[PDB]
Amino acid sequence: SNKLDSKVSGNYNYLYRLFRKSNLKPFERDISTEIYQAGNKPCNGVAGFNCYFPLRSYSFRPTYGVGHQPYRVVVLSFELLHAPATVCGPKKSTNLV
Amino acid sequence: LTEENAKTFLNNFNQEAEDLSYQSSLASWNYNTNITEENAQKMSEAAAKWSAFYEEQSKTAQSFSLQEIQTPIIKRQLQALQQSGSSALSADKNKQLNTILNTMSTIYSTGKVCNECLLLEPGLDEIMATSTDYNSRLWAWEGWRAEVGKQLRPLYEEYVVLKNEMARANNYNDYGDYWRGDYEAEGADGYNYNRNQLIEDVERTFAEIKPLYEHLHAYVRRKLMDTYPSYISPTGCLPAHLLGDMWGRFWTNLYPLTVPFAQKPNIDVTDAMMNQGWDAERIFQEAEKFFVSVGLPHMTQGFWANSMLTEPADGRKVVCHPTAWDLGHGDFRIKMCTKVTMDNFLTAHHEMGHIQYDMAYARQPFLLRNGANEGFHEAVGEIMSLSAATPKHLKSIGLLPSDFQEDSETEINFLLKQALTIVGTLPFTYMLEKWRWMVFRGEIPKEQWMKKWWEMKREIVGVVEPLPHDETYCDPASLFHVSNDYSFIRYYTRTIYQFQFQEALCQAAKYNGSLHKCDISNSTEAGQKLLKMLSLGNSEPWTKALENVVGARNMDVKPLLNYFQPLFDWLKEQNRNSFVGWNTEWSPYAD
Ligand SMILES: *[C@@H]1O[C@H](CO)[C@@H](O)[C@H](O)[C@H]1NC(C)=O
Ligand SMILES: *[C@@H]1O[C@H](CO)[C@@H](O)[C@H](O)[C@H]1NC(C)=O
Ligand SMILES: [Zn+2]
Repeated sequence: SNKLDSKVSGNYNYLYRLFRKSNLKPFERDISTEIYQAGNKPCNGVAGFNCYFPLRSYSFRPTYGVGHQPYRVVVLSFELLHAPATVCGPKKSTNLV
Repeated sequence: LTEENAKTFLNNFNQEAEDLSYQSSLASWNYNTNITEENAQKMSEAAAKWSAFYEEQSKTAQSFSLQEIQTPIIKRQLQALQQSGSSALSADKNKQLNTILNTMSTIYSTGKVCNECLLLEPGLDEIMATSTDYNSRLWAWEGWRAEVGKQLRPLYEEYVVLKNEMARANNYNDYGDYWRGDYEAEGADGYNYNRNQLIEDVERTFAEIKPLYEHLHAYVRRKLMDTYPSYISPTGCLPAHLLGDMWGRFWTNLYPLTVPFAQKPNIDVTDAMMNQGWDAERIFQEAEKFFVSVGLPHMTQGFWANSMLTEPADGRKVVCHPTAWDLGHGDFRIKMCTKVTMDNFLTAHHEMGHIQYDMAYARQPFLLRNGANEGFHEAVGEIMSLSAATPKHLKSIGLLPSDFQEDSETEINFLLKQALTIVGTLPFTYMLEKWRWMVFRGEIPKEQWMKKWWEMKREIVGVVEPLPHDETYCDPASLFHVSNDYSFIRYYTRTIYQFQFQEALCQAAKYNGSLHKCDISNSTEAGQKLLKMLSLGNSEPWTKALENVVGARNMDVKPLLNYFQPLFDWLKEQNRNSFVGWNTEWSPYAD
């Protein structure tokens, strides 16, 4: 939907994350500001060399390719817990004689 | 272990390159299309930060090593990271160097040659084509190099010693080794290449083409005597003012005076496209179907809607330069000063051919944002350009009627000007390679620099100056590619790379006819091999970049004679009524 949610002055408001040392298990979150540890190094608390802080941002442009485009991804998930079901789907057609 | 953390800084530098360097290419995309006085200011503000942020990563580049890398994917990914440049010395002599290159550029841009006083405009090549009198053109000839040769002499070689000082800091022999030693290859036992072997590697490439050249150089001696009898030696050399160009690398203007048969010249495309209605918007659509029917992927949709193909007639200042713009990441754009002429049609597949090579390294990051080296970038742009003059495509498109049958001599005509444009240019350019490969070292002394470039011109090229001059001339420095920061060896390396690419052009589509009349279209099974060589890019060394193409990993110019196989057997019975050889004592000014 790049025709509506972008401008030529820079749509870098949508941020992202490239890498981290650990592996996040699904169904939790982290807004943790954690320092990169390469090896024999202490923590300083400020950015610099080998303190690669992972606050990143994309490069959204309206003309930015046709395959490198913003895809608004909505992953809709369905759960059952052996319970009486509440969410019903679209029902059958109703006719009467 | 910091092997993956050294990997982490690579795509961390690209994410600050997809928004910093990509707009600086987009700002330069904006300027040569739209020239305003404020468009240059954010051009200069972005292009300086383009270098300075690349200098910002050069400060942290020397903190890591180079021999602690085992896997070959980061072996070439990291050598471009540690390329410092000339930043180790202070501002005592580097800041003075750009003040030399600007005053050498103002004399070449605002140069006037008069006592009929004209700029370095295309008109400079216009008196060289049409006018044939010498006395009205003698003052324009000697006064051309009287205002350039004396001028740029005491400023040129102070530009070379600065890079020869910094070459051994980059483990190079000279500034020529920055031009010639860029073909590094490391890896296994058969992968290791050292730098100083290309000098012998280029000698025997022309040893098999010199019997073709003197067969073609004695071809032109028969008929130019009918136009200038009292100037040219009979069985020897040639004066310097009848070359079709001031340096003799453009032998295209002289072609009405060296045509094989005067009964039928070459076929142009400017007469019949005015009848069917195919203007400048039409054949570019068939140029895209020529690019996607050979297995290569389709063009982007933004290439159709957001591109500027045709000259904007809204009072727009356009540079009118055919150039391919590599923006990257699907921002595939083009500008070309488009008309319907044949020279525009041969380059119609050139800069448009680069985008299909830009999608070869579209997967490749910013540090390796070129071809497999500096040589294969311009070769694949020209691998479809020399095949664009194939006559079987010109008959099938519908310009000539079907009853026009192409004779055996019809191929001989345009392959001659093809031979005079590149193959005739190699004896001028190959001596220019050993020009800078020996003046940069220092075996030739200070005050004999004039005659040795002429001594290479009497023996190899056979071109003698007709007026006597003094030692303080810089006629090899009269090219703006040679004088300023441009590589000229990429012009000759473009030939010998695509000369072997025309060999793999034959077995890819299962071709069996004459190799100069090649058309890769009407075949989709050719493309399954074409996606093998372009998918590797610069991530693999250049010793692997030749193996997947032909199968041999050596330089071979035997497919050049396979490219002109009807021209060699025809040429034997033409100029045998002459003596072959060279006389290095003839001079026109022996008064
Ligand atoms: C150049 O200016 C014209 C008219 O203002 C505009 O349509 C065009 O997009 C401009 N070029 C670029 C590359 O923005
Ligand atoms: C390729 O196909 C087109 C359309 O069928 C035809 O006009 C053209 O002659 C063919 N080319 C060759 C080399 O057969
Ligand atoms: Zn080229």
